[PDB]
Amino acid sequence: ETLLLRRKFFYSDQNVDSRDPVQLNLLYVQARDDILNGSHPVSFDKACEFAGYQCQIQFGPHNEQKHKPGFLELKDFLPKEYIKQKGERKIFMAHKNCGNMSEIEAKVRYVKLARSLKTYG
Repeated sequence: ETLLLRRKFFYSDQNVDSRDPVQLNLLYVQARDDILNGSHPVSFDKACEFAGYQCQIQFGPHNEQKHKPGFLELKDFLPKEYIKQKGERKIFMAHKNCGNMSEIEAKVRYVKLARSLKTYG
């Protein structure tokens, strides 16, 4: 009848790059641009994260009264598809999750994240 079998359970991001922040920054930037470009229809929630993190990685979680979800440039941060929706209150939410994560630790996940949306199949 049939003699086949499918199975694939493994996920080990790049470590030879993770270490190097340069290659991580190059990816982080591209990842962001990719979003701004509007080529990868990432989940609103996801894209939200990136933004929230961007601000974080941008300045840092070492703020609250100054760092506002408005001051941000969702227009120069999120793609039109989002601009229209104007998901601000959403951004903040992400930050809440981030909390006070390292600027690098955030950048790392960022690349991975952007590397999570684009799946192969």
